[PDB]
Amino acid sequence: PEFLGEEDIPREPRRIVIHRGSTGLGFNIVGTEDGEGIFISFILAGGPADLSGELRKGDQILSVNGVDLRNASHEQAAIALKNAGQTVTIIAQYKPEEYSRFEANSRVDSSGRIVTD
Amino acid sequence: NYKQFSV
Repeated sequence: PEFLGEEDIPREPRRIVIHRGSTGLGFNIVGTEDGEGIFISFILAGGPADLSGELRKGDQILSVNGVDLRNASHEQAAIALKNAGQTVTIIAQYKPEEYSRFEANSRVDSSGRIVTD
Repeated sequence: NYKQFSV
């Protein structure tokens, strides 16, 4: 048996296109007023982000529709995403170590996966 | 510094 859980999660940036018409994207972001990164904290089962099958908790949102979000505040990133239109092109990059700082009792294992105790 | 938003 060949388990996915054993192999490394790619750390390279990826392009994800979410086609959502006029509904929510189906995920939550965490960030700071400082601009220390915008990260996916939660993906809604059955929502557009989930249906893409290409985003996960711990992804940093680098940009939306060409708009650089690496140094965005949580609020301005929210605005950008809500107003991104029906077709939303996200560049994301898996950053579990940076993400783990936000969530209590969380850490990264050898596979690169986020674990909460 | 922290906040969380649904989108």
